[PDB]
Amino acid sequence: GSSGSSGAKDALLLWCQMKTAGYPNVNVHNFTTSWRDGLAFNAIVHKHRPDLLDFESLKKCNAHYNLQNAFNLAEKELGLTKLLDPEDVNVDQPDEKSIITYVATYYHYFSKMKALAVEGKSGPSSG
Repeated sequence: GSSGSSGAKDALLLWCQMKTAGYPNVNVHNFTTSWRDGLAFNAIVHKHRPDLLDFESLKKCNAHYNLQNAFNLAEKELGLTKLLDPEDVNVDQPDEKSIITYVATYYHYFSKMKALAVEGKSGPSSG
């Protein structure tokens, strides 16, 4: 029982889906059993910076690591605040609300850069 396309966390869900699409293994269908493994996160970055990590080297078995690595790499390179952990998220049915918030940063952040925008931020600076 479902028609058309309804939902609030769609704009984002679609974003990750489009990017992740590049890879077959990587698939963003939901916001719970999609980031539990880790690849998902290791798929968004690699896309922007294939240097940071080597998806090819990564494996679709280990999560605890694939998670911490992604959270770290970004928490260091990009400079995002680790809101979640590679152990907290890794679960049968994690809190989609606790994840959507994190992944939301990847979109906003990257978006800030040279890209389409309307009535947004003037991107401040300091240094």
